[PDB]
Amino acid sequence: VDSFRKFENDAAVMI
Amino acid sequence: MADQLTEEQIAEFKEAFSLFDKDGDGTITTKELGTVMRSLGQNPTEAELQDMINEVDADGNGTIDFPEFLTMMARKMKDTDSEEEIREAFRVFDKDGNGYISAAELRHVMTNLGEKLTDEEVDEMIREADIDGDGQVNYEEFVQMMTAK
Amino acid sequence: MADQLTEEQIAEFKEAFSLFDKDGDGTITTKELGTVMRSLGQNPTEAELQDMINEVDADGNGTIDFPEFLTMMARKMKDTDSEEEIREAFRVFDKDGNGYISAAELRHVMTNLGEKLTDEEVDEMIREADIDGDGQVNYEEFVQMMTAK
Amino acid sequence: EECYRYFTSVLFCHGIRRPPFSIDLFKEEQLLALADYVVNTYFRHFKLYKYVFTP
Amino acid sequence: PRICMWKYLDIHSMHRLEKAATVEKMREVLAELLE
Repeated sequence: VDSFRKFENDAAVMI
Repeated sequence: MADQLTEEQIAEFKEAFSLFDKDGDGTITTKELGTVMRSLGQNPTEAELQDMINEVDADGNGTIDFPEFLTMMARKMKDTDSEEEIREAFRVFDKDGNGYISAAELRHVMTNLGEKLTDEEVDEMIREADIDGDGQVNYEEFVQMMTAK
Repeated sequence: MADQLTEEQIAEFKEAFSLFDKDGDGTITTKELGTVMRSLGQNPTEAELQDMINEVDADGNGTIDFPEFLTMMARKMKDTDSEEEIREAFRVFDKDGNGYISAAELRHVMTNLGEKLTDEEVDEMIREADIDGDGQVNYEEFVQMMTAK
Repeated sequence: EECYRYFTSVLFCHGIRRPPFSIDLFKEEQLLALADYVVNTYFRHFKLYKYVFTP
Repeated sequence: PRICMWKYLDIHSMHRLEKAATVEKMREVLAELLE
């Protein structure tokens, strides 16, 4: 879940 | 530290800073400023937007002058978000990576992860990104439309 | 582009060219005539004035001739000089929407935004703006008065 | 038994953490309870939906 | 055997079903959703 939980947060921060 | 900008930046960066800047003296607030950062051909994350005010606005009083605005925009050039990078990041809310995000999974991640949006702002993102329809988030055309600053 | 003017304007501009005919050969200075470009049913900025003074000076000896004189004050009638669209223009800064912006806020909005002003064009703007005469720009009567010439 | 084993294979696609072929959404107790209920009910009534939904 | 998350019912349909507290209303909503 390290890709689609926390990198989701980073992806949102940027997107 | 108003030097890391370029003149091409500084010109429009006044012109848009001037859109809330009073009597030509070079001073606005920080929320109007976060509004100004966004239409300078740039894309500031609110985290960097605030870490920037921390160092320029030394006490965080909320008032920023124009050499101080050149100061903020100076570091915004460092963390400038690029074109393919957000295209890549949209493939993450899409948990299976089928190519586009689903209907309200977008409504759930952007309202609870990152610099959270709202359901109305999620609908706004649907009109902007989800060009496929109601619930199939097209990020390729979304990057195409926002890169057209 | 000299044909977009009205025939009465063309006759009054024959008279006008004879007014400024300091050269006599059939050419009149463009800078002093820039004042003329603002009066008869025209609404140009300073930037539009200078574009109009220099670009359409087709003969280019600094003093424009009568066919190009008529050519000048027709290019301005192309711009979207509409009455309500500036009313929504003021409402972005008249957050009240009543038809009233403060004089300091008006000098703010003009000396900084879009086609930035010179202060000699701002004091007269506040004066002709504060028709009520209370240190407060009544942009509604301001609209009504600059509709007129 | 064919659908039994098919859904059994599908179960480990949701009970074990192994992306992208699976994801840890559930808990072991929920897995056991769902398996118990479905094995108790549906395959006992398999002939029911067989008579209705099969030509 | 694949991940069946948000395959037939998305989160909007799920929220519509959750808003249907009564059995009859949720049956109606499910009939509307399942076509």
